[PDB]
Amino acid sequence: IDMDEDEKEMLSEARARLANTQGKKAKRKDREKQLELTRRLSHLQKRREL
Amino acid sequence: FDLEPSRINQGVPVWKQEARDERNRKRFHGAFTGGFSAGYFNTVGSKEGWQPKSWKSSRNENKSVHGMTIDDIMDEEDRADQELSKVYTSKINTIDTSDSIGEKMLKNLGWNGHDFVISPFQGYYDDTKLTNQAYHGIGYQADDVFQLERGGFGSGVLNDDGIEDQDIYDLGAPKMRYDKSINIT
Amino acid sequence: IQKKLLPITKYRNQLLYAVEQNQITIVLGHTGCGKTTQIPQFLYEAGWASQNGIIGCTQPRRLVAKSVSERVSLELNSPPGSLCGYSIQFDHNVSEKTKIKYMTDGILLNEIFFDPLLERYSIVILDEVHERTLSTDLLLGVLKRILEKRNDFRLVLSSASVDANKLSQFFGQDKVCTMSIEGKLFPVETLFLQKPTENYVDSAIETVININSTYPPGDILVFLSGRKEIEYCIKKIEDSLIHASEDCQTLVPLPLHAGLTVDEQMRVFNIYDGDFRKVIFSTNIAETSITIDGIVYVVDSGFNKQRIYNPYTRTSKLINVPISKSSAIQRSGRAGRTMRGKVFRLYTEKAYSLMKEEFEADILNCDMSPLVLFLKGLGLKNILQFPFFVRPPTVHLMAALEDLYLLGVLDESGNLTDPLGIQISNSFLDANISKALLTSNQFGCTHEILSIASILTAGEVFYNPTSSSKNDAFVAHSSFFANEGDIITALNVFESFVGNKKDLQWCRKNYLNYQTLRQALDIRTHLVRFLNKFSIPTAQRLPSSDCSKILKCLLDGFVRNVAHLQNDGSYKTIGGKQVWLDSSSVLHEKKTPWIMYSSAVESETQIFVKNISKIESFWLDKYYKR
Amino acid sequence: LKGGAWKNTEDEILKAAVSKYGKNQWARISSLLVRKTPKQCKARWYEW
Amino acid sequence: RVKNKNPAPIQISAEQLLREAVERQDVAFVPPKINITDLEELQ
RNA sequence: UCUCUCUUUGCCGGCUUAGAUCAA
Repeated sequence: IDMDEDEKEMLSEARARLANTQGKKAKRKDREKQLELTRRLSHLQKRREL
Repeated sequence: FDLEPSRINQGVPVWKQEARDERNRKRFHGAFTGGFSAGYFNTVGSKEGWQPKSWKSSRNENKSVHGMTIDDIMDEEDRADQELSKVYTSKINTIDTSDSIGEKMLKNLGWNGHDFVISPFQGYYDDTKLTNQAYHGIGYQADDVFQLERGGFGSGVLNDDGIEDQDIYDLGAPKMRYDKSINIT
Repeated sequence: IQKKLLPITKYRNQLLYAVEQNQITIVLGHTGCGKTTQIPQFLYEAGWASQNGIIGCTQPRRLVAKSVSERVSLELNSPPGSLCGYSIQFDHNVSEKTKIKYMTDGILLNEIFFDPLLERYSIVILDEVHERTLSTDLLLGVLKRILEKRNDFRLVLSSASVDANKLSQFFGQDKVCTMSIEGKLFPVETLFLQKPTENYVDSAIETVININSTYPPGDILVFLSGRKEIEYCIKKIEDSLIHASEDCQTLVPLPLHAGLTVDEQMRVFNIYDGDFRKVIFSTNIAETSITIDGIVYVVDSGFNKQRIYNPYTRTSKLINVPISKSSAIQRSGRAGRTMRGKVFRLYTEKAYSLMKEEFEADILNCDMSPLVLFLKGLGLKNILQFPFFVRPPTVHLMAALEDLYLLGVLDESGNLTDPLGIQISNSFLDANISKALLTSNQFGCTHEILSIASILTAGEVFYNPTSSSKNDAFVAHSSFFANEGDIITALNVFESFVGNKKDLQWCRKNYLNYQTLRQALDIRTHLVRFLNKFSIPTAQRLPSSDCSKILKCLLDGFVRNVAHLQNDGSYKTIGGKQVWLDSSSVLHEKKTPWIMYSSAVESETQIFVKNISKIESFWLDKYYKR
Repeated sequence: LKGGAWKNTEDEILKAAVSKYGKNQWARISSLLVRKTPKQCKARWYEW
Repeated sequence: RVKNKNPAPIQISAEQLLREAVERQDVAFVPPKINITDLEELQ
């Protein structure tokens, strides 16, 4: 019923493992796109408030 | 100096520790520390530079031109190992360790032992030269076949050891590995 | 009613007669029979404490002393401390109206130091002397002297071991009566292996499984060498539980050792309802002061860990030793309290035939430097004149005396040097730590050295969890990492601890042991009184951040304990000893060129040092030259 | 350390990892089960 | 008593593992749509 | 002929020594 505590943590690790996908370093390109979107939105907002 | 963020080490002992970082960067610097660059930038000089001080001697102006001292020309590594390399004196520690004045102390104690007196603590100090047990039972007799106990530059700390790295010139184990007699019958 | 049920009530008149007609009486009995709690009541009822007389019973354990004092106070229907009180080292709860006083051995030695004849006590009872503590045997030696001088003073000796003949010879047969109480124990049968075992834990686990599968219900108490085997037994017992059969009880494993937190030591007493069979993996804790009922079957490995100190190297090591015959008998008799029980000792009777009968005393297994300070304070020039029950090793005595001489407490003639020597003799602590405190007056920084001493004597002020909160503990500690070593880290932690209103939630958040800090508070208060006994002010603090002169005082206190880094990662002591830094210390890999430690604990391969603090070479050079 | 008795949770994680990775990446699969080695994972998959 | 070794009424299955793995995904990210209030932001 | 719903519904990164290794 209560599989200790270590088995819970390895199950959680495996759960995060199986649905990772998206490669490994593909998390950089989308992050840069989101940062660029935020920077442009801030720039447009400053233009609009001016 | 804030000792850098110390949380990086956590546990994870030696064989899993990432690499040492001089400036939170995975790199080496110094010729004898594993870096492919030594000095400022493969050079002797420094960032600011270095200039000699003005000189003037007239039997009264050279008095202001003092001598040279140890510290003023060394650097942080040099001072660190200068502190590391200072070992001398000792004397008193060696005299009363490992008795001399203690014999006079025994004179104070009125030893008068003639035949010395021993305590079972000394049988336990003999136990310092007996065993620490090897997870065996009280009555376990154990076995005698199962008990066991030049220089130059190095081959490289990562190049490991093998049959390759032993002394080809061997003259050890003169007689300690050899019996003095053998039963013939 | 519980007073009358104990077997000792029927011997009350006889014990009183023996106490009155004999100057010294040896009482032999089993723990929990009433000797600890009912003898004071019995002799108070007789009238020994009448007319200003006091009944002083020595309990060498602080927790045992306090618990027995509270139990006696409550059993007599008197307010605590009014008639019966307790006084343990650096913690006094007594009163002028108190008649039954429970006292520690060290404080009583101090009272002997101030009062050589103990005029306020007519009778003193020595209890739990079977553990043969250093303070206990030194007190026994002085007590032979006071009974020699005082004919009115009476002694009652209570012991759980058969040593009465040796005490009779030491004390003189004409003045001691050897009496033995007749308790009751259900007959316990021993079972022995025909052949010596190779793996005693595997033999124990085999017997534990056979007991579970073939014997009636009953908790099994095991005896194991040390704390390293506990987790191995947990793991094997868990695997056996996974593969347990329906005909076998649900067998719960329970650790029991000295290093556990108190709540873990309380987990064993928990009652497991249903078909649950307890097994107590105890190293040596379940030998004294431990009373789990329902213990039926005990399997004894015959090995116990202990501590031996090396004077030549000033180290201490935890070694495995075969148990003594007395320990085996005690372990066998531990089972059988409530119903009949069986013991399974994992060896042969031929192995039993060779072990030495009783474990050697702690006066023969501890550091005698406090003992030599005590005797020299009483005024004994020649150590051989004192009536030792067992002669201590001469080489240990000369080693301790030479250590004391190089410390400066003794002159070339072996007498106390200056006010320093006598003041050190008056100190409860060791001479090494006391030297810094006594010399701090010359430098006006007594406060921080006092805090350092209180932290050192109280113990470890940090708590290290075994779960993931260890990282949280590191972060909790991350605010107070001092570049100069662990000692100044402890000073900073202590300063902010008193600067945080003694908040217990703060101690939980920072994973800090509040009990140790309180004990350090009591230590510093009593040492403040100790210095004020010499009219030394204790308001001296260093207003500057320069801890250098505090380090001068420490180097005066830890002259021998210096070391410098070697290329191999180890450190070379000034005495040419290879030591290794403990992982706990902050300066584990900082590669500090010169280091200073306090305590050394030695393992089978590496000698580890504790309480690491960095130093500078020129301080040491200037200190050694003068 | 390494090994044990192959609890059901380990076996099901093994099945899922084989589904996601294939039958030729036993090192990557064994990274999930910290108590087992790639040889052990391969032996269990091909034997049970 | 944390010692109820009774086999669980429900056993962890692989398909459960993958289903509760994929539940970790959310909807596609919703960015605040850019507003074009004059010809400049249009061109 | 509208509206909604269901169902039917054919359907729209490569190579090499598996690139090479892996104990808290």
